[PDB]
Amino acid sequence: GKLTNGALEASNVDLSKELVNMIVAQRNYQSNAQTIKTQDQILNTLVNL
Amino acid sequence: SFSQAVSGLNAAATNLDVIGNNIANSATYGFKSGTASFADMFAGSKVGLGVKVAGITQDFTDGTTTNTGRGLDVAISQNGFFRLVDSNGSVFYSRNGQFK
Amino acid sequence: SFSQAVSGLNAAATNLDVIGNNIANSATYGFKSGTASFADMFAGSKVGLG
Amino acid sequence: SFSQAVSGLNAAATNLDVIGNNIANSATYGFKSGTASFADMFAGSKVGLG
Amino acid sequence: MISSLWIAKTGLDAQQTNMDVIANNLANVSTNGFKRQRAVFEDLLYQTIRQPGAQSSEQTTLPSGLQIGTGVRPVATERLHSQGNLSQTNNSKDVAIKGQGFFQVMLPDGTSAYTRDGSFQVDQNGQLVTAGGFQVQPAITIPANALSITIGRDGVVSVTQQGQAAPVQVGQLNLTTFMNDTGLESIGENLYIETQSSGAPNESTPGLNGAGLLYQGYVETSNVNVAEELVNMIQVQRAYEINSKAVSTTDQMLQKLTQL
Amino acid sequence: MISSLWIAKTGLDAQQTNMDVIANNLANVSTNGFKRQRAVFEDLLYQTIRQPGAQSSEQTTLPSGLQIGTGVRPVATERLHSQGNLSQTNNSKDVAIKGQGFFQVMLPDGTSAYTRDGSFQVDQNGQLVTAGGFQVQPAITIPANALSITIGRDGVVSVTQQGQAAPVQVGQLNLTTFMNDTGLESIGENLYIETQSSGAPNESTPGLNGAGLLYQGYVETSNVNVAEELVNMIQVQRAYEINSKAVSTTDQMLQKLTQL
Amino acid sequence: VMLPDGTSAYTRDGSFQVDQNGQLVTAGGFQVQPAITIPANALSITIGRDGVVSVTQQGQAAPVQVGQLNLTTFMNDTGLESIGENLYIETQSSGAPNESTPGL
Amino acid sequence: VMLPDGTSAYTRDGSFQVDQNGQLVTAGGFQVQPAITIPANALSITIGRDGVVSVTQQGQAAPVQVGQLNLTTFMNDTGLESIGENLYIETQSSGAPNESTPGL
Repeated sequence: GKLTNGALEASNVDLSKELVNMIVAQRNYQSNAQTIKTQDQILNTLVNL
Repeated sequence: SFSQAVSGLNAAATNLDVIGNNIANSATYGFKSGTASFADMFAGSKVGLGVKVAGITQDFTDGTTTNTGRGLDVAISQNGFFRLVDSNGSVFYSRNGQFK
Repeated sequence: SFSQAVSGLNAAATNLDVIGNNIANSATYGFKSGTASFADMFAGSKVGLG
Repeated sequence: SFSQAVSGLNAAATNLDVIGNNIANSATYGFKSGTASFADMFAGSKVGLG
Repeated sequence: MISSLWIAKTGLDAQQTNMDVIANNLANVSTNGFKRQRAVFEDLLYQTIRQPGAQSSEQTTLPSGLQIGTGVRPVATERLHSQGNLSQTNNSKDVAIKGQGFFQVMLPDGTSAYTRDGSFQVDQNGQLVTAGGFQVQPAITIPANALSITIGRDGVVSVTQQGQAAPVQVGQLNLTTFMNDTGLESIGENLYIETQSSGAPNESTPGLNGAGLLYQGYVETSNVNVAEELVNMIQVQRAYEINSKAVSTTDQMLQKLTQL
Repeated sequence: MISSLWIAKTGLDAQQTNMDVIANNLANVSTNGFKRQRAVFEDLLYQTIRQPGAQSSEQTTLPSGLQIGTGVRPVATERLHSQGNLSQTNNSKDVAIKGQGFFQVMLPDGTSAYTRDGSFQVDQNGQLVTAGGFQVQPAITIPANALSITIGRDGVVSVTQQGQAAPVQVGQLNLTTFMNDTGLESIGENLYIETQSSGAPNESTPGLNGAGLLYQGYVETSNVNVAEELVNMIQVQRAYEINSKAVSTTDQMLQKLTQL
Repeated sequence: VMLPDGTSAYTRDGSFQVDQNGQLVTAGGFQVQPAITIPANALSITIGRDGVVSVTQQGQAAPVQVGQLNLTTFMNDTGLESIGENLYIETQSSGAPNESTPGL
Repeated sequence: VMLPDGTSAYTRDGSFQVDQNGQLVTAGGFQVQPAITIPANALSITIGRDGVVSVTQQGQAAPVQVGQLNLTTFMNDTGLESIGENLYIETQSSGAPNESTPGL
């Protein structure tokens, strides 16, 4: 590419894109973490008998 | 069933961690945002082994140039890099344009 | 995994300090403006550390 | 089902940025105004995917 | 040592398999080009104490026989090759396939596999490869000093060189369709290979013979419905608890019988 | 007194060691420069009632023998010398090491220990000592009336006095590495000493022969992640409960045997 | 794995450490048969999908192979005598082991 | 089931292993009479509902037929003389066996 004197680049990061993806990621973690809790109680019921 | 869930739990954490990294490095000059990608894994058939991280890729779309004044700076309009050398003889490639 | 946010918050607050100092010290004859500079870090895996 | 909301936000953001680009490039001699055009998507069954 | 105990054990195993497939589906909800799994069972054999419709006398027949089940058996955990939502990424080296078909990939050992997730990179040699080092079967090679890479609606792919005032075609991405898409056995890293269940694959250009269309800049997400995975998990948990209750009841009655 | 009871006792002991390791890892989640530890087991011997692959007849061989396990033994508890994260402490006398290597230190008796800590202070006599009273082996001293101490990316450390308009070099912070960092045995107050498992220490300036680099004003946090520790606690608790239930079943079986 | 007496055992337990000489030994002090010697001053160690094991060093801007990890299969893996510390020794019921590179 | 001395015996307990030569044998070294041989380095074995059995190779996508697993019936099962090793031997009370394919 062609150089340009007296200039600098931005971060090419869009806060609107990143913030919404953080909402989606958090729910995926909780939904996965729900499975661990469910599996623990499945084993918990079996042990107590 | 912990094996499937724990692997998925780690994958979600890694995805969240990368988002935090992309959101903290904002306003950095020579920075390209990165995203992670996953891929399932089955031992044979009908059996699931969870999910693993399939590498982290960086989007090299050029950012918007800024007229920060000064004389000892330069931004590359298109694809390209600056070649930098360390005192030990290593070679490092950078996109930032802060020179002193 | 608070290392990402706590590093970002310190950098962001420091930028406010630099901007605040520049605007506060306006109309000072022998004053030269300042500006911060950032740089990402990578210790181990490809995931950043702030 | 965050796909539709995410797609809607990105489409809305793109429209705003293009509008910002057109007003920012005012008082420029050799410039032609820009405008973004959208199009819906359908791949499932009678439900808009964004 | 009891038929009831064995039946309850089979039921517990079936519910465990159902829970495992639900957990696996929930795990990789963010995996691109992922088709969820559904497990289907069936009833096991029956012991016939009295034959149904038995000739009970010279002129009368039993309206219904006496049959006792032997439990349940999981038939298979099939994969639902549904259609996933197309996201937006605005990249240049990833294509999403809308419709039916797969991309052909040359595995290192020499055989060929088929994939549904389109996110291509370039190796150091300049040929188009997927995430994992596998190179595409038609061996599309991207030349150096490439200004941009464009992929049309059909399989034709062109690259804009430094000059020449015209893009130049570099190859074509034919995609292969199957007859029994749900019969392809799955290996890791979003790959499929053919078996006797699926017919002989037929390769074709996109948009013909029922094939899909290639959109550049998008990506195919997983078709996992987390909104209903949770309620399925609730039902699975309740069934598992009730089967455990049945096992406990059998143990109690055996104990209070042997206490004589 | 019985084989099942002894096997269950060994299993309980293994799970107790695992729980202790988890608790110790979680306790010092905020200690600077801490490297977590992981416990590794391996099963004990097997009593062979019938030799596997034995010659049962003139030509027939047993496809599989009869073997009974004796339990599980915890083979080791190894440190995981990963790379800890770094933070901004903003102290002139705080250093963090990126990569691999250790800071040498001299014990009061005379031997040498190795550490990963960075909170460097000054003794009453002006010698650079760590938190605890130990002083670095190369014997770096800080003169009085010192304005600022600057430690470069490599091992050179300089100080500035009131005048002279130029820094003066004081010493070099050479750091030592080992062939097998995992074999170092830990001792109290965040120190490591050389053993036979690890090789003879090799000393070098930072940035050469694979050694790390020094960053002034930072501090390295422990390499412990709280997310997976809780799920490990859940799993180890369930395993411990299962082993206890096995002990209970063995005791009940024996009691019903001896009730005669 | 080569036992100290001279014979060879087999294992599936993946937990590799390095002795003071840099050899890649299993957890317990037994070295792998091909004797993969990890050199010192190693910035990083990587193991590919196949048996190739490479090390990224301080310079030379290129990973260098230091060995390979082949694995041996048996005709019938059930009939393997099981000594302690996660080791198996071949018997008559299991045919002579055949070594191979991974993935083939 | 083929006894070592040459005679044939019949059993119902289905729990098979694989010998070092690939012959499908039961727990005890006795090999199945139709001589179902499994070739080496077989990915997996699939036995149909009928008497067909086939293993799968790597990079073939076509299971290979290895044999037919027939089972024999009797006029009167009660008349079989039970011996050790969980096996039955025909007698005069039960008629001669008539081997037939499964499902027919």
